[PDB]
Amino acid sequence: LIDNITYEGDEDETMFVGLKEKQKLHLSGVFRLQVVKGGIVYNNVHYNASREILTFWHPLSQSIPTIDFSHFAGWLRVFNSNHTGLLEAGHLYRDVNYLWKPKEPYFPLNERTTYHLLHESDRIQSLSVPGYWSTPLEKLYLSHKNAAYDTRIMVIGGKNSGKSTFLRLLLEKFTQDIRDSTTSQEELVYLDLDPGQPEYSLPDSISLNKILSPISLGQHLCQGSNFQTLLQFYAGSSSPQDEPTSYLNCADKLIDHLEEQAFFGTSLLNLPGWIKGFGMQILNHIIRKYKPTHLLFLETANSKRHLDELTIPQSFSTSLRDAYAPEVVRVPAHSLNHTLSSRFHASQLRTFKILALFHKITQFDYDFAPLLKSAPLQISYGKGKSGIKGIQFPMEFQDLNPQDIKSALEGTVIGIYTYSGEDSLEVKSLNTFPILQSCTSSSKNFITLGLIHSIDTSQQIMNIYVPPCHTQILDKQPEDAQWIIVRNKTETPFCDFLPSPRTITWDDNIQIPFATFERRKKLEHVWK
Amino acid sequence: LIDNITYEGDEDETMFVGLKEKQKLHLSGVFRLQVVKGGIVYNNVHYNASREILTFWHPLSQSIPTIDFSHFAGWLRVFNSNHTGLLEAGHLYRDVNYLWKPKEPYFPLNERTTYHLLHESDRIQSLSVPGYWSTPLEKLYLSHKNAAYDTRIMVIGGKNSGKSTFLRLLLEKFTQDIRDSTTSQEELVYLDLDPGQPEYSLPDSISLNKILSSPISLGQHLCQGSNFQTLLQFYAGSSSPQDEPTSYLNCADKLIDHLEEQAFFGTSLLNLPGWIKGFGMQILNHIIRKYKPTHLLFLETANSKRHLDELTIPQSFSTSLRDAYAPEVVRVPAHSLNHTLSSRFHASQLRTFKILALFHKITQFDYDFAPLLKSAPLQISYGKGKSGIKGIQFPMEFQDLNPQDIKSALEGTVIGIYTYSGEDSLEVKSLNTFPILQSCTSSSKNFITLGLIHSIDTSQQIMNIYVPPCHTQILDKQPEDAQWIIVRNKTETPFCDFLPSPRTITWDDNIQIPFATFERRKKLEHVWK
Amino acid sequence: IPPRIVPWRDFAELEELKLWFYPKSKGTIEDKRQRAVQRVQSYRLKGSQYLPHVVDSTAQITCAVLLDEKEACLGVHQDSIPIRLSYVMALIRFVNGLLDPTQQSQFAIPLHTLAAKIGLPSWFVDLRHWGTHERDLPGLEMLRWAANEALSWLYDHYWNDEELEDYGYRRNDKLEKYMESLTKTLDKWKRLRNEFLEYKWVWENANDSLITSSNFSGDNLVNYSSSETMIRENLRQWQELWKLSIYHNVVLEKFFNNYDPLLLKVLMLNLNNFDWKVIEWVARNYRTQQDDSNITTILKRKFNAWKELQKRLLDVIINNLNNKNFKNKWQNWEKLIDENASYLILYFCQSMLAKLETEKITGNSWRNKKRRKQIDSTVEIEAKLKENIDNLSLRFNEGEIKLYDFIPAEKPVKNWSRVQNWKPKPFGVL
Amino acid sequence: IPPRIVPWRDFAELEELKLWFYPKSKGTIEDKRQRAVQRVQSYRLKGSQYLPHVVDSTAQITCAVLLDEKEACLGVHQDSIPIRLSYVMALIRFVNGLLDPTQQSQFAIPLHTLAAKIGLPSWFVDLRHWGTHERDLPGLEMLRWAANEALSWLYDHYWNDEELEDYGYRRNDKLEKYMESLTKTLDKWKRLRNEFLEYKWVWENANDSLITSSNFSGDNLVNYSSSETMIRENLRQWQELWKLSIYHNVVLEKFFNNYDPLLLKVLMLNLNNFDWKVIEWVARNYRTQQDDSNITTILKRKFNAWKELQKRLLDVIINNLNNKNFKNKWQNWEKLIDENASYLILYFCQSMLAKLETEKITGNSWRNKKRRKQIDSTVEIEAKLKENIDNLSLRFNEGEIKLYDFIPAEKVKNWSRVQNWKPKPFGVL
Repeated sequence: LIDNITYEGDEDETMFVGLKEKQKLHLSGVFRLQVVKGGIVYNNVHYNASREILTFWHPLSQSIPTIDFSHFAGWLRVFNSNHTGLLEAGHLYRDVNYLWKPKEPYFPLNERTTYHLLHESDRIQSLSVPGYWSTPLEKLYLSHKNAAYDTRIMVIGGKNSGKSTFLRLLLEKFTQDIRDSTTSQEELVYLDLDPGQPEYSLPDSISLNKILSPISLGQHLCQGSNFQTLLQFYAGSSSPQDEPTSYLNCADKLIDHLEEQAFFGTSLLNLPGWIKGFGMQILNHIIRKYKPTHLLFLETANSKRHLDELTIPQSFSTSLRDAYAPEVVRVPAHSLNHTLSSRFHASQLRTFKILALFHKITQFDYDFAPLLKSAPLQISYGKGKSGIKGIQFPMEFQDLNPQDIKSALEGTVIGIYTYSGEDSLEVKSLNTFPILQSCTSSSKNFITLGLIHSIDTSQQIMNIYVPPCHTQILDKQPEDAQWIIVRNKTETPFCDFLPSPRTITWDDNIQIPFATFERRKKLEHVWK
Repeated sequence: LIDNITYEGDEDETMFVGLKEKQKLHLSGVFRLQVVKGGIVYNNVHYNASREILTFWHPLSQSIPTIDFSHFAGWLRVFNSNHTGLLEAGHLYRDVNYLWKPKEPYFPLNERTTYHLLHESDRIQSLSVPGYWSTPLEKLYLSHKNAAYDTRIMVIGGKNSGKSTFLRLLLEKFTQDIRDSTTSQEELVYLDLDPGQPEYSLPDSISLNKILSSPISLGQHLCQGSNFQTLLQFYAGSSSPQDEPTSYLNCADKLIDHLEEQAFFGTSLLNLPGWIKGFGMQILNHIIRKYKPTHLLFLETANSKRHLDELTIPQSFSTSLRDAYAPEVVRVPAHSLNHTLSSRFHASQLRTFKILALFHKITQFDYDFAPLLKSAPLQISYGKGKSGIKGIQFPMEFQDLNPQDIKSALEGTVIGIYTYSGEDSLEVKSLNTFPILQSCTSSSKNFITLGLIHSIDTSQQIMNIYVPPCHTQILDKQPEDAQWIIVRNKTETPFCDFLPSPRTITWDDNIQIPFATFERRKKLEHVWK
Repeated sequence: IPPRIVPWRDFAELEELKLWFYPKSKGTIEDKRQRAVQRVQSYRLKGSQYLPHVVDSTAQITCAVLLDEKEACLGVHQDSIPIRLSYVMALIRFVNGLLDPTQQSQFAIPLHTLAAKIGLPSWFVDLRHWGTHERDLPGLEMLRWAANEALSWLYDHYWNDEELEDYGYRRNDKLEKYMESLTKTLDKWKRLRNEFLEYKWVWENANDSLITSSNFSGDNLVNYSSSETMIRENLRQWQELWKLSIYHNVVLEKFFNNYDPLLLKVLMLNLNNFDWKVIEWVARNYRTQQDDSNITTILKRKFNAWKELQKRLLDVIINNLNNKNFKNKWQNWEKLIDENASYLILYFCQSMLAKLETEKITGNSWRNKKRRKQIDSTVEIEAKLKENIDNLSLRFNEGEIKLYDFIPAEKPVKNWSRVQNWKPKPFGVL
Repeated sequence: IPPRIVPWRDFAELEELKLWFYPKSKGTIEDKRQRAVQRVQSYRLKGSQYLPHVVDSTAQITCAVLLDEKEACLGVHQDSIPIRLSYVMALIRFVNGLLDPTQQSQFAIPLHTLAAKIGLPSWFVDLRHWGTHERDLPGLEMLRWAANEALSWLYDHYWNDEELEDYGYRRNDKLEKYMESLTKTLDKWKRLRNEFLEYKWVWENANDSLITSSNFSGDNLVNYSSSETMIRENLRQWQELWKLSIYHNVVLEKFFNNYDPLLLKVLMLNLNNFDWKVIEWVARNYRTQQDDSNITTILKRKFNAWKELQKRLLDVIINNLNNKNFKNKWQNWEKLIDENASYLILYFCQSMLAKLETEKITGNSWRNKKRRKQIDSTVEIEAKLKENIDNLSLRFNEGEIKLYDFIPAEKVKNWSRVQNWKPKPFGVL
């Protein structure tokens, strides 16, 4: 298709496109559209434009859903992304240099653009919502208005399920419909109970978050800013398996909240997939708990064999007092249809979100300067205590040498916490560190992740980075309130942790600890 | 190709055959020959026809070699071994029924004949002697008379290598010389330290034992031969040394030292457990430097031999003795028998027969195979003193056994009677009337015979048990004063004795059987294996 | 259904074990699994082989879950790494244990498929290399959950489920094919009874005769008994039938059911070790009458009074015993004498002692010069007997002979001593 | 040779560990083995992505060895089922790690062939099943032999053997092309200086011109430039160069070498987050002169003296900054204000206090009504600057300026922002 005109400036390099008839547009990376005329039909959906903008997200790992021309009647656009630097981060991490854009597109590309046309030659997948997937989901937004009660929808699959795609499909549609209905208080809640591929949640964390305009789709890798987080919990790993017993407990605490607000309306969650394994064990208590008015199975010929017992076994008829309902369906697909990564590892990706947060000034602005350059706000742990009340550890490491503790904390991601309901501090003291005692500490508040640059023992101060975005939420709290730090096994980024020439040149004299540059002695290889 | 001379020979089924004929003789079982005239060619060996009876052991499991004729010059022959019992085991033991005689023979079976004749039609395979082996085994012969020093010969093989037959071939070859050399008093002592398929030693045990020059007994007797006398012995308690490495090396180390103390000069022989791949190179590598072997040997060839190479060379040393000042290296084809080794006789099935042959063995050549439960056990009393029994020894695991259930474990468990050489002190920890050697150790102890417990009486403190009959009166011989130790180790009391076949023994129908259940096993209780 | 060995004495014992392993209702003080594993630890001792895999694993696991339960000072070194280490090992075993035996095969169902067949949740089989292969060991909670879950499964499938699925003829056939040839030979004997007497010479001296004339006789000497050979063959079938020391006690049970005074003479002479088997069986039969009023032995059926027994059978054996044969086997006798003690034995020994003296008065043969070495044996035997005789005469008076007729017929401890009177027990209760 | 993260801090942490694992002393004070596993049970807190296998199972084994050797009515002797289990578990994890990593060595190898290369005892491969695929776990003694040999073997094989066998141009490459463009752009500006000086209205009212005539104006008119376009094109390259915040300090260094106060004025008007990016870099370079007495800063080199610095740059910046704009970004200045402290920031807050006390003077325009939500934020701000002037004026005095001038010229309150930071790599406090 011969290209529609493009006009530079004033800012954002906004580009306007005319496509003959109704045609599939291709976009990679950020952009915001305000379509004056015609009907937009991405994934066979309707989005009228009347001076109303909608931000788009187009990551590479997923398939990018092209944009259809729908009536009526057609034939600023191609608005650049609001965020200053999120694209910029590629330099700090350079396995992510092509998340937003391909290496050699058929375009002289530009720094200025936050979007990129991908015309066929590039070979990126564009695959549209499979009609097989359509009737199972088409049947759901019909249940939304006539349910006469808030409807709980549960989607479950193993990784490679394409489960993320399904809930995204539901969210944008449930999202469009809520706007149309007047007056609707039914703001659907997205309940992310999977650490492993977190959506809308801190990495290796669990977040219950409200999904309120303005319009954003489809995949943002957690930088979307279309959600508000009412409450969240720190799982501390990229698997429920490291702590399944705790996690259901952490999740169990979260769902009850919905009745704590006693909410009513649409809600959605994606369970940790657990298609074959302990997951058969994992799923059968929250199907028991979430009162799911709609389960969803996608395994098909995946195979779909592993999940046989659970659907009937955990059904216990209808758990909810009012809903009293059951549902059993299967849709079989693997998506994207092309290889699931599209040359993008989830564990390689999982590191981006960690890095991407620690440089988020605000939702629309990102700075990719290594965190080392930036000053890190200082927390002084108290015996007494002021600030930090205790440091909390996973169960296994409850016996530890006092001396090594300073070494262990430094340069490792930790999650900040607040005491909330009053309790005895109940912490043993080691080497001037108020270690948490007996673990426990059942009632607590999770505010943000924290990374520690340094600890000064004599001072009792603790040099800790937080993503300046939430600053000043930490500052906007009573100083008195006790703080607990939980050092779960969340991975610190290498590219950030010890930086580079070009990245930084440091000083010649200084010696960097925790780093050795001798080639490894044979047999020193890590078991992975 | 026609049978000959099946003379009735009254009682004893005595039989005759002719030296002259050009076809090799075959036979299966326990027989004994004196040739009238003409030389014999067994395993490429020569024995003259001049009126000395030679027994021939032909168990089925081993390959059976023909009997060869040679000059000069011919043309009581073949007559039954004097064993009432040995042949009769099958009725007691189903598995070993065909050990001496093939199940369908195409010869007319005779109940009263110890020895059967086999001719091609029958399955059994005669390896005889490999040509490849001979040059090493032959050349060993040239070094017995010649050396002028005691010659210590070691052979190491993986089980199924064929070490046990290479040794007897050496053993058979050497014995022939000892009879004919004047004056050669250097009777070889076999040094059988393999409890895996032990030959010449008590089940799950270890032995250095002298070999008698006459009268001849060949070739494999399943340890039932009258040709060896036990000088000293030790009980590992396990199928393999690995279960108790610490003792065996120690258990062996004490064995060789005995050789020095009696100050033997002359031939000695040993087969180690082969241990080809595994911990074995280190374990062997300990007593190679101790045994001071003149001629270490290997048989694996395409064993494959890969595992059994490097450790020994490090293990190998310049000398084990001042006069010796030498070492020798050799490798050999390792395959005998050519046909599949089990031959319907897995070693694991044969071993439990050896345990059986002892307990039911009345005398040197007389065996009674009635189920033990008819025979009445002799009784000695474990006691507070105790005088008969002061402590029972348990391996290091099993230390925490609660007292009450100690009695149940003992009954029906094979145990090894030990005598304490004079001891500084008794080391008894006792629970519920059984004195138990709490810290193990107790290096002093001696091995007389195994015993199998019939029952134990907590109140009287008496301990009924069976002992192999042949061993009495040796238990009788030991002074009353001498302390007695019951050692519990993992040896397998045979099933067949434990519950006799119903036909074999008649029990009142009512009487409860303590250790067995006849209910079908609910799924799924099975012995992992 | 041929019986299987199992370490526990009784089913009741097993019932005892199950309750220990899962305390009912409460576990607070009755946990009774510290003891439970103590026992199973013994069963392992009797044999590793005998114990079932499920039982072994139910103790191994409950071992490890008990290991973590230590909460007291002084504080232990333990890093919670061995315990993390222990929990897994039972599982790799316990789970490996169900699939492999009975038996893992060249043709076998893939592991996931097998887990389904038993009733194993296929979330186990993920377990089997789950610990070994992964770099780092799983956290305590994951293991804790699995044991407290698996243990319930063991209780769920084996402990609390009865599903049963998972000699007589061929071994009775050889015995059948013995008794018939026996009863064929005895029914060959009676027809010969007359012949044996006429030919006293053939049976009596068979051991005795060194040389045979026919061999000695020259070929073609000069121009010139199928009731003898017919005797010897019938006798051969008696020796051959006697090589089998297993059915010895059934050759007799048939002999005493057809007692011939003449036969005994024949048997003792031409059947090695026949002299001491009979008397041994006469005692076991005799005592048995004493112990139980009820079972009137073949002996009491053959003999209804002590006197009848003494003249007909008991006396007769003594007369025909070779002095040398009895000597040359004394060890068998002492055991025979040692093993079983009863008045009958006393009368035997005294009668045996007596005849030993009357063969000394008769002693003044031409061969007396030879005698001195062998004199040192006869005295010893006389010497042992006095010890045995004097022994019994303190336990058994002639008051017992009355306890054999009065039964109505049915129409210290010394070391390593033989146990004198024995009734076979299957390794239980003596 | 790219760096490796390692949980110990230095080779003097891992030399020390070697002694602990194999002390050669049986008992009491000399032995330091409980502790030795208690620190590899620490690295595991950071670990175990970084931690090598060869130091894990030498702390896994040795942990189980201290388990069975308990001699006070405790541990292995009273009951010994677990102890047997531990010995085997840490051993399978031992062989498997070297034994099964596979990825380190090419796939599909038979284990022994895999076994041959590393120097593994051959039996160890035989070792792996040990207790997994055999009915009874091996003898509590046989477990003992392997563990002691294994520590010995690992120590001989790994700890003391010296074998070491078992680039980043692009980062240099990316910067150089970029430098060529900052230098390419800067020179273009010098040429455009006359045009920039002349066409002043263009880059001053960037904020004002929301509406442009050109967009409104009619097309193909019957009735009916170089200078404006060039500046607009050049002021884009700056914008594009300023989007990459990583090279923010690179540009500032480059600009200062070529420093011109017109470019200052220019950039302070058309690049977002520039007004505070300079003073930070200035508060940086001003700071490092005081502390480090041997290093000549670009800023010091540019300005020898205080007043020269004060008039030329500090004084120039204050006038330029847009007061309405300044408020929006103020928490920036706050943290920066808190973030870096020096007499330079003393004079700054006093100055930028005065500039907000001359705007209220001329501030007396007609529109009182529409600003009643705009005074409080100015009240709070001025209050914030007064506190920070007094908190700084108790530490900093006129003497320092002499301190700056005399340099030779070469021709803990809860959640807080640390005031002065020198990039330190997760060490040195």
